[PDB]
Amino acid sequence: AGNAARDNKKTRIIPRHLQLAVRNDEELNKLLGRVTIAQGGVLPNIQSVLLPK
Amino acid sequence: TMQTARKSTGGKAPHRYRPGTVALREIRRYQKSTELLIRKLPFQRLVREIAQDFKTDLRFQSSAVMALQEASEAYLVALFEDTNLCAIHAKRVTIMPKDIQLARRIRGER
Repeated sequence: AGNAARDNKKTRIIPRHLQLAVRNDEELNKLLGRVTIAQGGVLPNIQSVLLPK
Repeated sequence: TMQTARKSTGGKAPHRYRPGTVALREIRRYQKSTELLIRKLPFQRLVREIAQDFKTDLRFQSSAVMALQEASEAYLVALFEDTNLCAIHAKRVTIMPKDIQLARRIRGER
């Protein structure tokens, strides 16, 4: 979470940082797989077929 | 100019973007933010309607409504992720009710 805070250039950890931290880890995602974090959002992900030409 | 026999041939010389661009840019805009997407007051009135059919004369804490909205939107965003995967699997790009029904069928939600 502190690493995500440094990446977002913010001093205080917000729930976005916790969401990014947990889901970028392969094992923390499986631990909290049935858990939704408030004000967390989702990871930026666009499918390949959906991209323009 | 005095060429009378076999003359010299040479020596003469609103804006509207394409469909799909704003959509992808809107996708990027909402994937970066985490603000709630369904408005608070219509959602709060809808939940009050649903609760009246379960027990009469009920009061809700404002935090209870916000928690209901958080879990509802997260469920719907995750469902549309599975729905989009189903539509792409069918060699399509457009989501359809058959995609949501297929997603909820695989989840076991009957």
